[PDB]
Amino acid sequence: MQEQYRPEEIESKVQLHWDEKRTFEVTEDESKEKYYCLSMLPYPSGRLHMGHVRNYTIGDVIARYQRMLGKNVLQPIGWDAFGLPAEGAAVKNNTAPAPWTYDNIAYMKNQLKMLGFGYDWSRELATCTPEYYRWEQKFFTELYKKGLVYKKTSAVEIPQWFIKITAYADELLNDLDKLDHWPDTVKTMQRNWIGRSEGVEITFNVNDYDNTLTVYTTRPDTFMGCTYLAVAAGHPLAQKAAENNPELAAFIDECRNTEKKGVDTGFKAVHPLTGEEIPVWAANFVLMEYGTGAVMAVPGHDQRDYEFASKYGLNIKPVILAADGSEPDLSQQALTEKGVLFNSGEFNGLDHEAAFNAIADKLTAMGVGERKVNYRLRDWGVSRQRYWGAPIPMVTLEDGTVMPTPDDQLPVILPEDVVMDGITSPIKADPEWAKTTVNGMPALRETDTFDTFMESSWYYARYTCPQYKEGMLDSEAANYWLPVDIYIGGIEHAIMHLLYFRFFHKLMRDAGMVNSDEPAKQLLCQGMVLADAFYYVGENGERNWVSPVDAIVERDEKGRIVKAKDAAGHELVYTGMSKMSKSKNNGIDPQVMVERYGADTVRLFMMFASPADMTLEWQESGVEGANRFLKRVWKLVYEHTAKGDVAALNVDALTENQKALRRDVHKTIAKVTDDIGRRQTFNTAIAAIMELMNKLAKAPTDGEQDRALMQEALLAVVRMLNPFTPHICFTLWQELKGEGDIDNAPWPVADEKAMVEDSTLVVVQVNGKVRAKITVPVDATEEQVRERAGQEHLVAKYLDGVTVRKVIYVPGKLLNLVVG
RNA sequence: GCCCGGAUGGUGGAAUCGGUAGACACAAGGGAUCCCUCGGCGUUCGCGCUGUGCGGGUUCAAGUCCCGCUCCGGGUACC
Ligand SMILES: [Mg+2]
Ligand SMILES: [Mg+2]
Repeated sequence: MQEQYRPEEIESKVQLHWDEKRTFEVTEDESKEKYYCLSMLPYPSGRLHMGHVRNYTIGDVIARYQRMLGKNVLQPIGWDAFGLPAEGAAVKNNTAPAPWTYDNIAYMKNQLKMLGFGYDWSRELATCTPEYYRWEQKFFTELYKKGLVYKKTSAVEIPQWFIKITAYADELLNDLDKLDHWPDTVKTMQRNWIGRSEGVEITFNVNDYDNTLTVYTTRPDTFMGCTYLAVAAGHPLAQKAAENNPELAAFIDECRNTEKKGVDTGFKAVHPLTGEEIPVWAANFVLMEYGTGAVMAVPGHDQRDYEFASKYGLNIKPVILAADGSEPDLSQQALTEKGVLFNSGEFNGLDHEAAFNAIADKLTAMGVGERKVNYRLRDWGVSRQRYWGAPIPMVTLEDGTVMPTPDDQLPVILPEDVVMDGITSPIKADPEWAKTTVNGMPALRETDTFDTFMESSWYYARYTCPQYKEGMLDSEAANYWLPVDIYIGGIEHAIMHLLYFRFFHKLMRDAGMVNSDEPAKQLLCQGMVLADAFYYVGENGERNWVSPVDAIVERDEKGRIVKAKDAAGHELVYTGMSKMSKSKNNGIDPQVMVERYGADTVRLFMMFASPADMTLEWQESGVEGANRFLKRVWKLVYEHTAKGDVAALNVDALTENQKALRRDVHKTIAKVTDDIGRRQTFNTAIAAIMELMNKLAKAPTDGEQDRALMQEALLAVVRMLNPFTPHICFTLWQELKGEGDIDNAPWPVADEKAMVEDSTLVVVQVNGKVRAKITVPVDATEEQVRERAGQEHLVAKYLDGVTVRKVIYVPGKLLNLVVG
């Protein structure tokens, strides 16, 4: 062995072994239990950030641990490669988006390798390649024929392609119930986003108006509180009035260049229950796109109605009682909560549910109302007027009929050799590209490209069979691996990507491509990486943000930054730990850290400093501790193997000291296993390993037996540490002369017999307060425990002239003397 | 507003089952890369008092469980 740990001498050698042996490449093997461990695929922006490194370290820890458990593990990697940032960059550089992207892919890929992430590289995908995106093109045309795709003019205002996600709203909603291993926060977020609403539509007569007006409400129980109606600016009635109302016309237009504003239509509606005439306004807070584009305003009870009403001097009216039985104070604001009705005629004293239903029945029966479900979820807009994305496989024939691009004209290849006049898509500015021909007779092909959410909605499934032509998926491959066992990414994608891929999975199931309802069993959302942030105020009053690496802090009595400076000698203020930014200038580059300390150090810190799902505060000094630890592990292994082979261990003959140490070894194995496998508290896992290593370094290494126990302990630690720091462990495994490559060594299992105790610790309380800890035989009787607790001066002096009233005893744990 | 966390040393945090609080690490500081000290106050060095945001409550026993309070963090809404 070499005396120095030198990651530079070890990491690339091990990495190259992994490529040469294709260690992490896997097939669909039915004799083994599968495990699919998936991290969210990176966008090739140019270089990895600390988010990626934390995300992929977590995945890799799991993937490696699961392999050592004897499972067949898929850990795939890929590139979500279309998108906007390349178009602006092709521009700011000489280049085109494709070559820029491929350059970025190559560079980041080399970074992922230097971190020793054990991916199956034979499954690598880059989504901007025809070999990938042809398949979403083919699937689009299929979805079209299914009745799930349509074209529509709509606001953002332009013609767009939509996929009908609303057709699966109730499945997307109900199936949240099957996802116990998704975090609540994410689930709630998809509920809210779907926004399933049970309500009542209520139609009014209007006075000098030859139609009726319908509103949608979720609170029909408050109907008697309705003092006016609000209609969206795009409402037919508001546009009607606006012909003879110059001021209204102004408003139907000020609602584009975008807190309450409105204009009176002049129209009076007739409330159906009261006969009372009420005013219709156009209001800026009424969505034309949801419900009916109009509301019954109840300002006593909805906050937006309240603010609109008191700003335009409209009647506010209380109709729901206070929580406590009393009439409510509406002087400040709307009273929001459901409660008992008053001020509502025949409906007085009814509570929310009984009232909802009484007032709906009555209105249904007068023929001016009906129950109604609405959804906040709108259909998914998939077209972009952008160049860098998959072309949309649709065609307009010269006669005017739209249809899918024919199967023999697929894939519709987007061309990569282009010049950017960076403001028109090269496939738009040249009028030849659009030109094509179907069945003879000329045709114009679509020029919009896919929303980039389109590639990231199905990649996880394509990883199962990435080289399969003949189909989007190989169903036997896909069904072997799916569903994903753990999916690891940020919580920010909750109602975008996390929703699209569930929807797409069900799309693929319904085309007979997969046989399961949901794509992923567990979602783990890893916290943010934060760094320290500093700034000085310049002569001009402007805040200049200084990188904490450039910061020079000065502690105090006890640690505590009391004053800091940069090299220019500016006075810095410390704002704490915060999200990493360009604004705040506090980004840490993982490449610098990987090259400073080695990857194992960087990984070990990332996994140690904080639980997967809590924020992680980057510290250089914590990183350096992780580095020093690896050196202490290296040293111990070196001093040990320097002495050569060991005799076989003899378990029956060990000292009480030797037995205690061996028991710490196997208890650690048990705790580390539980913490990684079941709890997923990787930081406490690592802490147990360190705790154990501190004890090992202090143990004797001279006798045949001491040395054999060390051999065992080291072989166990090196495996336990391997999912976090594979390069150093792979190496030390060899040095210790373990069987084969560490990547296929079995996860250590704790030996039940080694964990048995001969003695135990019993805490003695006197009236509930500790006064001693005693070591008694493991099987001492209660009487023996009381007698020995008594012999302890530390106890016996809280038993002087005072008498034991009763005693509480938990076998082998606690004796509580109640006194006295 | 709403949902969701959290509060324990100088800092980051542990404590799963109510029963040895503060593991592990950093920051120290100090001593000839490591062994050590390290919650606060006092010490005769064995401990003693005190202590997990503030009020209660249950319990022989609360960081842990229940009821208020006060604070902090991060998401999010004219649906
Ligand atoms: Mg934890
Ligand atoms: Mg406990």
